[PDB]
Amino acid sequence: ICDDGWDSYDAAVACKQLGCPTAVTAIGRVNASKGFGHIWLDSVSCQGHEPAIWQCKHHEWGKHYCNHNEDAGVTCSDGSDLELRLRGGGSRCAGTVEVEIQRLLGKVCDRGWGLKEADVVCRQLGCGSALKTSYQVYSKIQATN
Amino acid sequence: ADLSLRLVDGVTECSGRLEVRFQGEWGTICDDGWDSYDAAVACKQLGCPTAVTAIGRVNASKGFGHIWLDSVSCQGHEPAIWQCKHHEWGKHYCNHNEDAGVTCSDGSDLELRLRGGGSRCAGTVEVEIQRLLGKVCDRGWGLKEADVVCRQLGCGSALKTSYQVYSKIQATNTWLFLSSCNGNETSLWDCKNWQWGGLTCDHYEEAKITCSAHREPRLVGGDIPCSGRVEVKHGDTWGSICDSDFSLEAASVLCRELQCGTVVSILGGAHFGEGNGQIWAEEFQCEGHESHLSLCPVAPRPEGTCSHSRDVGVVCSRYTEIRLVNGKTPCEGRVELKTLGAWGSLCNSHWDIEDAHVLCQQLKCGVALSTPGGARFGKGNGQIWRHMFHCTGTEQHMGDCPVTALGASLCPSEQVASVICSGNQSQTLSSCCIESGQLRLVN
Amino acid sequence: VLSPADKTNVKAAWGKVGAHAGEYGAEALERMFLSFPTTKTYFPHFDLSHGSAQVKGHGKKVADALTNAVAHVDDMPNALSALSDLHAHKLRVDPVNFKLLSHCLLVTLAAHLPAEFTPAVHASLDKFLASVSTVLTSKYR
Amino acid sequence: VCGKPKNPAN
Amino acid sequence: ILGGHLDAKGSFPWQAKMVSHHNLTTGATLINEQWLLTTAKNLFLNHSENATAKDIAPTLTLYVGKKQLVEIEKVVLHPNYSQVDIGLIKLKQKVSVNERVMPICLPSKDYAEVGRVGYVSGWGRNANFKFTDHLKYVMLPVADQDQCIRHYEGSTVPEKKTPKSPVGVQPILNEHTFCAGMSKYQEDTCYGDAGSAFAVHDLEEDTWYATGILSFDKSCAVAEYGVYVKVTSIQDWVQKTIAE
Amino acid sequence: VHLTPEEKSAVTALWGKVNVDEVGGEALGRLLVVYPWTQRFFESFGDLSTPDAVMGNPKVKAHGKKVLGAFSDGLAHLDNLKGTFATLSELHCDKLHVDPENFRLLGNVLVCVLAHHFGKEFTPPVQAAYQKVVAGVANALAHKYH
Ligand code: HEM
Ligand code: HEM
Ligand SMILES: *[C@@H]1O[C@H](CO)[C@@H](O)[C@H](O)[C@H]1NC(C)=O
Ligand SMILES: *[C@@H]1O[C@H](CO)[C@@H](O)[C@H](O)[C@H]1NC(C)=O
Ligand SMILES: *[C@@H]1O[C@H](CO)[C@@H](O)[C@H](O)[C@H]1NC(C)=O
Ligand SMILES: *[C@@H]1O[C@H](CO)[C@@H](O)[C@H](O)[C@H]1NC(C)=O
Ligand SMILES: *[C@@H]1O[C@H](CO)[C@@H](O)[C@H](O)[C@H]1NC(C)=O
Ligand SMILES: [Ca+2]
Ligand SMILES: [Ca+2]
Repeated sequence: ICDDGWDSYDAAVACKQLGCPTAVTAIGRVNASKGFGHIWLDSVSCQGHEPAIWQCKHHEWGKHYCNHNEDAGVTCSDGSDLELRLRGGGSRCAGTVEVEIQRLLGKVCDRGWGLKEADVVCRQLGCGSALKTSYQVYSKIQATN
Repeated sequence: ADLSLRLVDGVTECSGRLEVRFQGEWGTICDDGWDSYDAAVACKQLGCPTAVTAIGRVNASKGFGHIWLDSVSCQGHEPAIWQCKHHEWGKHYCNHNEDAGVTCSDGSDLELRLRGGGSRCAGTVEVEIQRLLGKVCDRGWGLKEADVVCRQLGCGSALKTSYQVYSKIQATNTWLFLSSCNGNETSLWDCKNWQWGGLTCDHYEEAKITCSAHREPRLVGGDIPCSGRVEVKHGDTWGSICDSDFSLEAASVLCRELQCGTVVSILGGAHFGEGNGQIWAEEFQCEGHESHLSLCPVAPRPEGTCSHSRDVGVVCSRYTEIRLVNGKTPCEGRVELKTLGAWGSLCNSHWDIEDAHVLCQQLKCGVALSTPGGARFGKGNGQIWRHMFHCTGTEQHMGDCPVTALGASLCPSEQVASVICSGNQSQTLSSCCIESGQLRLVN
Repeated sequence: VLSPADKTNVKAAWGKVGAHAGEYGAEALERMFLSFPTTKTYFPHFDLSHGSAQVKGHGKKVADALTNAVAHVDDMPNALSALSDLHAHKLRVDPVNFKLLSHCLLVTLAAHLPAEFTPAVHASLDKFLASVSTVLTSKYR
Repeated sequence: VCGKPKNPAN
Repeated sequence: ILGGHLDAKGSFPWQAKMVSHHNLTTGATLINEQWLLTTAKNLFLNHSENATAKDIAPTLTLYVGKKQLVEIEKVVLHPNYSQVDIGLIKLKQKVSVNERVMPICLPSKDYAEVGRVGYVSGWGRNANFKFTDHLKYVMLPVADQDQCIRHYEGSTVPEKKTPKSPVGVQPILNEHTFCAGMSKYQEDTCYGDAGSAFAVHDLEEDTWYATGILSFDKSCAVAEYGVYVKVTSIQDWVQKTIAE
Repeated sequence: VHLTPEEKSAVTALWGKVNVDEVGGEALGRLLVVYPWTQRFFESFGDLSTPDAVMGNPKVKAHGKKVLGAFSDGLAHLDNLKGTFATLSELHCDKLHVDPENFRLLGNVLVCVLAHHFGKEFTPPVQAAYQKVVAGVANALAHKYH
């Protein structure tokens, strides 16, 4: 399936059909190879109450412009396996944002990263407010994909 | 329909503005899309040589009345101009400033020269075509056209299209326009679609070339090519320079132009021996950043007779005499250096792969492949030179590397430097391997 | 198609421009070279810099042409015939460019004259510059 | 044949 | 076409897009299994009146359906080309008929009277004067022939004829032509739309006839009536030609 | 497309002051007025014939609002343009079959309405940047046509 329009309602309905918890649903590909062959569904747009993915609106089957780098994927979790921490800023309240999801470590990209996202991160970790997003050099831990 | 072709206001009966008689009345042809095949058909019909065919109106006035043909497009085999493709007869948007003309030539009556740049190889490009003088317009004038001009005149390459002030010869009403040449042409006349006259040149006149052969320095009579008496070719004549007329800035320019590095010394008093023939009575008032002496202002010598006993000499910074001996190829062998006039083997005590790389590059042998230890190519029968070279491997010549020979330890007779180069000039050092750390001492 | 209403509107709006018609004509040109660099390939030898005198005068020319057209607007193509042939054949200007300059002229005139641009006028102004840019283009082949 | 586009305009 | 009605289904399978040597996109319609009509004008772009068919035929590129490239053998011009503006292109082979590609029938009856409405497709320019990226189409009524005559020139009676044409050039107006009005929303047909057929759908017998081919595509915004050359008037001529 | 930092900075700083309850609806109803054939798509609203009806009708500005928002979302993240309008593109192209050129016309009338409100302070470089923006938008929105 192509990632075009793929949202949290689609992921939640698919996992629900699989019977897993749907409290938190992320998109994207962890350790997953590139697919091959057909992309069957594109621009899936569900309302979230639907019982199966193939009753939402979609383009004609097998007609797409996507390539297999845009294949949609999901991870559905109950929230117990999501950790957030800052590493490498000399304290627990400054540094690179490291996340651990399904035991996979990763980092937040700065594209779209503003003071609003940072203050939310600081508050969730109980570090008060984000003042400023800067350099503080360090021996940082590397790397992720 | 009654068709006839004639030329009017030509230099000859087979050059001029093209006129067609139609149904008893005469009219002209527009130049729109008009190319060399149309001109070639016209030239063939007049029975003139078609080896070189120019477009444009030479000394030809503007026509009057009808313009009968427009957008003529021939394949060149056609027997007459009016059987080619054209728009409807008498239907046009052209004015009589866009009237087509031809010059049919065997090539013998076209001369091109540069005037007013102090030599035959620099100045404004003046052309004489069918005894009409004109100038090249700078619109569309690039290094490709200038290099074609310099090559056709045997003036070498175009170095720069510049100002060099002068008493220039004035004036013309005739301009040459080049739309573009590729630059691989043998003659400016071989550049395509050049226009001679007939279009209203703007206020940016007088393009002027300086070719590489305008002033050529050399050093003569020194022990190394970058040391000797200075002789300069101006025009086709070599002349000496007086020791009074050649500054340190000019010597800096000379060592840079000759690709000899930095000026090491200026020596007056015919230090390299007296010259012969002409002494230039001109001082080069260089600022010292100019790429060539051709760009330096020149001042006339104040009243004074110089003699060749006062010829200026320059020494620049390089040792050039290195060779490979006893290789199976010219790109492998024992390294021999000439010092004190004698060839001798270099010691391998400090002979690394960077030094061998610099020699291999200098010798056009590509990259160094190995520095075999031991007298693999023999020890040689001469003295062993104990010079310790310190190349980085990026130098173009061994003389640019720092050299220390004072106090160097005794080299055993079997510990001679040797090299194996790649033998292929197409192999250059690529950036990676160079270890990720360099150390230097500054000041 | 320029109804009486449109024509009246265009006249009334283009009058209030008056002697400023020239400098806008030039400001518009500046935008195209900055906005759509491909139009520069029609003006090789022109100085294209900011407020260039050459730009300013060419703009005064295009301005005056336009004022002429609107002065007697009910037969424009006879008046503009020589420019028809000038741009169509000699200069061979690709018809998208007139619609470019048309739009630059509407944004620029909009910016400088806020009070008169009620929609009806934006309409008949776009129609007017359409009709002209056509008549210049209409001898293409 | 006349008059039978697979999908007409209407 | 500057305005709307995007062609979603491909309801006009006989429309071919032919591009001349200098990248000028132009309409042609597929009139039978081996042949397509077009205009003499369209044929003559980037060529002199001197040029003959052998010269013109290799220059053109032609496209059917989506990108489908059909090759082209010979070319034939209407003997009255300067008056009746019509060419014929013969395709090197047959085209596979299917839902998107199929020729149109030449009409027996004549629907030239005012009150009828028709459908004109086109590949021509739009309101940005860009060649359209996708084929479009528009419906147009047919217009009173006299109103159109008095519109483009001044006369009726031929001695009072003067070039009243809103654009620079004068259209061909004779007894072999008819005029189509302006749209309901003032849409019209512009550069590139020549050679497309004015196709009237006959509801009782449910068939789409090409009554005319668009000659004058210059009118665009500025000129209230497009004008077509009736195909019925070249009826007996095209049949004679098909035999060769 | 790629954009140098001071265009995006002048764009966002300008976009802050843009009144979001009016401008979008004025651009839309102006497109409707100048090129009346688009009324064909919106005529469920009511009388679109005169400009006063158009200007008054609450559904014209009601729609314009949603369109202006959608454009704000476009201008927010300009590097991933395809995905943001992918659904709107399905709505307009596959079900409605709007011809994509009237998108740019609307983007232009938008910049026009922008210039109308912002006078001399809306300068040729900032305009040229918004032109780049409404282009990239028009393209991403038109990408599924090929
Ligand atoms: C509303 C449409 C246009 C009008 C009213 C207009 C008006 C004019 C005028 C008055 C002149 C000077 C005529 C003369 O000096 O004899 C001119 C020349 C010229 N036009 Fe335009 N023009 C239009 C469209 C365009 C466009 C869109 C372009 C290209 C983007 C263009 C390119 C030129 C050029 C290159 C010249 C010659 C300039 C020179 O060499 O002095 N024209 N036009
Ligand atoms: C190019 C920029 C455009 C944007 C950002 C845009 C955005 C939108 C938005 C946000 C909606 C409402 C969707 C919803 O209710 O969830 C919409 C609906 C619609 N769009 Fe656009 N649009 C654009 C261009 C156009 C144009 C120019 C037209 C037609 C001339 C058009 C045709 C329509 C129609 C007819 C609807 C109503 C659909 C319905 O309610 O049934 N779109 N558009
Ligand atoms: C992700 O990496 C590999 C490759 O798929 C997989 O075997 C591994 O289990 C995954 N990571 C973790 C932390 O389990
Ligand atoms: C050029 O033509 C004029 C007459 O038009 C003539 O007097 C003159 O000699 C010609 N020039 C040359 C160099 O022959
Ligand atoms: C089109 O016509 C022009 C005008 O005669 C001609 O010069 C040109 O070769 C033709 N072809 C193209 C591709 O422009
Ligand atoms: C225009 O024609 C030329 C010459 O055949 C060709 O190189 C070019 O790709 C064409 N351009 C387009 C947009 O089709
Ligand atoms: C072309 O028109 C002339 C003049 O009326 C006529 O004699 C001739 O028959 C016409 N051509 C055809 C094929 O009818
Ligand atoms: Ca979705
Ligand atoms: Ca020619």
